Amino acid sequence: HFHPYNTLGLATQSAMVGLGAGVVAAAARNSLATGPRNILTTFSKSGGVVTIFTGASIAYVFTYCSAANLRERKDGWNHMWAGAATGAVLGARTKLVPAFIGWTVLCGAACGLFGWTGARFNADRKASLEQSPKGFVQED
Amino acid sequence: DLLFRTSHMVEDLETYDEDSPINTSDANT
Amino acid sequence: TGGRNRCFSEWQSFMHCTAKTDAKSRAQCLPNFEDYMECLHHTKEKARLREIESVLKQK
Amino acid sequence: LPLVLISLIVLTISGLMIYSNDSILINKLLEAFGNDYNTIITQDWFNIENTTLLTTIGNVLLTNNAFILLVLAIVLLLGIIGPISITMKHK
Amino acid sequence: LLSSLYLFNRILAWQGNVKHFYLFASNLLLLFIVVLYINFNTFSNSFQFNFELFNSLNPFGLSNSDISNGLLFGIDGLSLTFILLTVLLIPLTLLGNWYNINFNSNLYYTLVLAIGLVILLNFWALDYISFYILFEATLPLLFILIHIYGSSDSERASFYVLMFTLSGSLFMLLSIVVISIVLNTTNFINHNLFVLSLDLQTIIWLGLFIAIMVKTPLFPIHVWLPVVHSESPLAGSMILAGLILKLALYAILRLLLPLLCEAQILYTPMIYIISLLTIILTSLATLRQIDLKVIIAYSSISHMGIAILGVCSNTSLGIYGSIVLGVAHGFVSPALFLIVGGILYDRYHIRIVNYYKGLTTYMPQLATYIIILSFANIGTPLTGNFTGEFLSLQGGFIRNPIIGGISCISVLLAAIYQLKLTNKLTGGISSIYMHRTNDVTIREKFIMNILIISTLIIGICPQIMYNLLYWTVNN
Amino acid sequence: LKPSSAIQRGPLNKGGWDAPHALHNDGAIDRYAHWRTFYQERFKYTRATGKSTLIFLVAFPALIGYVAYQSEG
Amino acid sequence: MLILAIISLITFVSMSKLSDNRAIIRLINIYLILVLVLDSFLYLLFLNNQTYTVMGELLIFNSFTFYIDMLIYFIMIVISSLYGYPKKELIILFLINILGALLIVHSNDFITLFVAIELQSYSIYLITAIYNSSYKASKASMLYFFMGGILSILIAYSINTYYSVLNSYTLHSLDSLIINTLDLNLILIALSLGLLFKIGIAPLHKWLISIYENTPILITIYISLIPKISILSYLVLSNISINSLVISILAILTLLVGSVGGLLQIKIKRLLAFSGLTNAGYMMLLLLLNNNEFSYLYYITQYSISHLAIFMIIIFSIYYINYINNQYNPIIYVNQLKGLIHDNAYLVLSMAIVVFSFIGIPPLLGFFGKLNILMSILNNGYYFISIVLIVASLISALYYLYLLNVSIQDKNNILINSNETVSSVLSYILSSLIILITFGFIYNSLIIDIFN
Amino acid sequence: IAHHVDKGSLYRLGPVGINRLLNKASYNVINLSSNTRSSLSMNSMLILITIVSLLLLVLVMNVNFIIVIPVLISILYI
Amino acid sequence: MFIGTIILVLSFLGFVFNRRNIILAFICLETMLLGINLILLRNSVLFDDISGSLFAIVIIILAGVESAIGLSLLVSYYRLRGVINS
Repeated sequence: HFHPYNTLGLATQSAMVGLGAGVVAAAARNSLATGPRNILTTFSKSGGVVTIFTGASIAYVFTYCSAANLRERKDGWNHMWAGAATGAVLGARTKLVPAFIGWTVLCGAACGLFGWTGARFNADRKASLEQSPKGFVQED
Repeated sequence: DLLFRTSHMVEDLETYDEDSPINTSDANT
Repeated sequence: TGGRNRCFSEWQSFMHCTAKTDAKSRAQCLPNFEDYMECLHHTKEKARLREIESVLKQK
Repeated sequence: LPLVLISLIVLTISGLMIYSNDSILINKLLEAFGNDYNTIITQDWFNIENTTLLTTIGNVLLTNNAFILLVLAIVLLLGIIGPISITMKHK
Repeated sequence: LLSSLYLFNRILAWQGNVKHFYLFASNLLLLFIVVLYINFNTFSNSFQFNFELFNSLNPFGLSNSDISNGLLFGIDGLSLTFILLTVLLIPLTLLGNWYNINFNSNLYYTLVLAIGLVILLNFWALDYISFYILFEATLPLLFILIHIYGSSDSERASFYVLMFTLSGSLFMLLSIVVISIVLNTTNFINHNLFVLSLDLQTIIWLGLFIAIMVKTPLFPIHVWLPVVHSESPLAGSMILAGLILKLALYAILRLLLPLLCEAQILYTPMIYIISLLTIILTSLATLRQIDLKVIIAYSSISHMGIAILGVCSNTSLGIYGSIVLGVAHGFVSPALFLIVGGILYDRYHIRIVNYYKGLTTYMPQLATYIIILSFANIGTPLTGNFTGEFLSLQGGFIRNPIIGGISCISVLLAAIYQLKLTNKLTGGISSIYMHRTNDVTIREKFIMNILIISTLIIGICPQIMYNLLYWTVNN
Repeated sequence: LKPSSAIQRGPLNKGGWDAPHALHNDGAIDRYAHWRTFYQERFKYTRATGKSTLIFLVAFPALIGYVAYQSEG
Repeated sequence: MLILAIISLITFVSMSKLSDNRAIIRLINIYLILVLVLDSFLYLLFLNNQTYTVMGELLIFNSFTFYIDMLIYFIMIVISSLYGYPKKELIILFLINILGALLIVHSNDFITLFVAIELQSYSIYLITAIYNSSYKASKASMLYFFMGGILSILIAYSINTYYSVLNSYTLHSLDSLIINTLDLNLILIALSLGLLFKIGIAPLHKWLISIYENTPILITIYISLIPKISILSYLVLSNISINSLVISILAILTLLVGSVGGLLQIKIKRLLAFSGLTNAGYMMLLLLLNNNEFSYLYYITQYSISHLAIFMIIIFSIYYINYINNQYNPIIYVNQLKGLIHDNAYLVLSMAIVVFSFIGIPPLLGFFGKLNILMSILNNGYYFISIVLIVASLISALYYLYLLNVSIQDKNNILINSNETVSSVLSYILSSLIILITFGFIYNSLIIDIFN
Repeated sequence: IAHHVDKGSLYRLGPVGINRLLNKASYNVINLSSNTRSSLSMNSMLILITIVSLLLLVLVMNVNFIIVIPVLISILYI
Repeated sequence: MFIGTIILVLSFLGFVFNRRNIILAFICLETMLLGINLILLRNSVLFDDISGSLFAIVIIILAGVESAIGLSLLVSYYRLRGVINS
């Protein structure tokens, strides 16, 4: 059928992926201004973009594997109920209006509702399920 | 919003992706 | 556009595999193709030599 | 400088590793760095090489692939007409 | 022969001597009324698509004679009632707007006549390709008609059209693409036959459904409609053609039978709740709203919401009540919008209600054309509408009794519109206006009276051009 | 400096007989109407939460009435 | 017969009195007669689209490439008429740019490809700064040069790794090698991203756009269209990666969102530069296909005619502004052309139908470009990318309609007293009439390309 | 209050003309440090970030495809 | 192929981190085209006679025209030859 995931096994590897993304990209964004200084003050500019990356995995895929343990069998409907928690870290991006953080939670959930796997394959002529075989015609 | 221009002088304003400070108000040779 | 190569000798026994359409048999050229590859890079040659020098290392 | 160039040197070292042969792993990343270790190539002897040639064969291929030569004639044409019509400023 | 109307195009070319280009544009639609009326003498029985024309000409450029008919196939069927809804309304717009042309240009009439022919071809379409190529070709003409000639902030008004009714439209493009790549054919008049299995019969239903959700609005977006209605440009087709443009109930009836023979998985848990809480909520939105056109725009949303639960009823009563609302609302509501625009906006230029109240004391017969017409919008014991929403509530109660048991409060909330409206329209002070002018413009009287008699003359329900359950039922 | 050639541009005129505009303005009532016909400013306040949840709940109750009662026997 | 034309009129520009407004009439009529008497190769073109190869390295695909060079000839005839009827001595390198572009649409093998993309790029570097008495063009040309150099060595490094894994060069020798050594896939996506410098995929995004606004309008029509069709026509002629294997889909996702999120723009050139970028991003989605080229071949023409059309319309709209910008570039703000419908509103009608083109209202273009695009997508199964393409179309339609809504509001003070400026009017009328009457012959092409 | 809700539906459309009008300034503020002069350096560091992020995300792809935050954090900018 | 990738990468990230002297960037972009040939030539030597070295003589002949257009375009990074400006 399916297999329940190692929630810690995905979780710590995903958190290291998020931290590596925060190093390689959220510290790469130091070209943007004329406040120069290299290393000690890059993270003064960039404390607010690191853990936006690292917290995103800890929000998302932890919720994803826990949903796979709760509503099992690996359905796409996990994702909509996963990425909403990602919006919570998006809510930590802007603690201005909790109505806007519920707004960005539900919109991030609807965004996560669809992005299951882009560039699907092995669907030579796609989108034609076939019924039980009785010399079928209206599929491919 | 909306912005417009019909008089461009004292050019080279930095804080814009592309501002109204044009390139040929007057040339020189 | 293929000069007198030190690996030309595996075009023909790859191309005569694709003379007939067995690239749509999809596997009949794979011995020929990976022998062409071993002419290109000598990979399993090199692993064989690494194995025998590892055996050399334990004497 | 260091905050992106260190990561970029690492990523481009992994690109040089991605020039390796066929292994779908990180084993090929280490394989090309040890490429000299297990191997020293063996030259051979002259089996029927009649005429002496080093860049003569380059012109033989430039005769077989003549069309790219006649097109890089056009790129040298552009290399001379462009600097005329960008710097002379006719009157 | 062939050039018998290109010679008439030379008559049109020389007819711009008298520089109005308006009276010819009215006489053209007047002849089109008879050219549809003689066409009504043909669709006798046997319930197949009676006339035929290919008009995209796989082996020509304008003809119909082939064996590999890779063309558009524009033709008539039991759709013809909507066509008989249409051609008696198309001059009735222009005659309703004959005076207040607002002389920027004359081409306004050409735009209105253009979309008047285009939605006729919508009703004459057959194929998904053919229905889509006419189902939004209106919209550039709609956009130019809102952008110039509007009253309010046109930059706010016109963009909501090409946001929303293009949005749902190119969502409909997904379903049209998918069913055109499964079938590799689209002749919807000739294909009530598919072995389309479910779970991929389902998502094409979604792709069609949110489209028609946009067109005939529901509570995910219905703000599409009333701001088009708010800045409503130039009385004749300020509303009226964009009121018949939401007769995309022809889409939900012409489509969604022939390859949705299995869609009861999403019939009752989706359409009925999304209809019922429109008829509650959106009809309840007309209490505090102050624009005079928005309060009948929401009434139009309510009437179409009644009609679509009639559509999705799987009973022939529901289908026939839906079609007769499709003609009945298209009679009564263009009359109301011609009231508020043609002879009540132009008298005052203002569309609010708060200093607008007070009539019947200098415009006598205006109120007599107000109150019976607002009753014809109310539900009306006779057929202005009644048997429409009556039979629609019948079918809706048959398919599911509980949501119909709430949906009968439609008549209360229909009363909430006009009977709040009318008594605080005809309350005898009128102390902020200056006793404007004559009420009936003697041609505005004709344009209101034709739609009034056309509503009331549907008392004996004429179902002759509709074998109703021809193709919309299930076992 | 060379610009804006010698095409003689006139002044345009939207034309009508003068409307007597037999009304008044009621500038405060125009202010109320202009406040009504714009809802940029809907700041999702504490009452708005009860409002939007009431709309979603009136959806949900009709749903649970509908989909669990598709057939009455 | 382009090389003979080049070597003829480089000799003709030599020993010329620098009149230099007649030679383009000769080049226009010469390309016209060459198309008119060289369309006779269409009969010998296709029995079953039989390819024909020059010397092993150059390919003539008679259904695809024989249409692509005809489009190149067509838009060149239009550009050459646009310079006729402010100029320097330049049509020699217009024609050799064409020669390079046609080589890359005929290039079977990477040596011809690399020579021709670099010839083409050198042509772009030169055409950017022929109008050398600018400060816009001086900056833009050097920026285009440096980044074209980076992207050029990216091309060549991709193919050098390709040679390093396989001692051949031809993609004819790729021949469904289904063992698919993974570095072959990574080399091929590197070559893809290398050729995709011109589309300005959203990480490679901004740099083209300042160049487009810093060229004169008589130039930015030419190089928002030539390499746009050229490198992609190569990229669809050979389908490098059957699917994306998520690499390219991410590039077009961040493109078709992150270049249509570039909504608020007051500069005209930026606006339709983003238009020509995102509609080029469209046809990248069927670079993600296999055995599908009809949608691409139709979408090029049923985009590029209208792109040419909207540039020609805002060329015609210089006359009506009561202000101009710099000597080289007339009309850069949207709000310059406000009350244009109270001027000659037939061109407002043309501008309307060519912007309703780009949003894709059905009966002229969008139900025949985007419909073929979407059937090519949903043939494969890329279900998510369909709905993000739909979002891209709506948000693109918003800044598209920005042009029509600023086009026809109300004029301050301008109606009518003038002389005429015409005889290129049949060009814009031809493009607009072919835009809004393709629904007539939208089935004849469906049979003709079914037989090719 | 039903009308007050119906304006929350415009709060599903107003922000389509407002949150996009924050997305525009956010997309045009990035890679716009100098943006009139010195525009080479922005683009060169940008295409370095292009090849680094894209090769690193290919590495992220072929180990655990479930990790789909690296695009979602990129949508945090626009 | 260490010998060509290392000079290519150092020319490349020299072209990135080049906040001085436009022409050093320009010649780093030049030296990319000889960092690539040390890859190409040794791949051809490890293989054969003239297959990739034909592309090598092509990229040399074309790298000439690269530097030619780059100089003759860098001359026009300004006004032309010399006038008053600012």
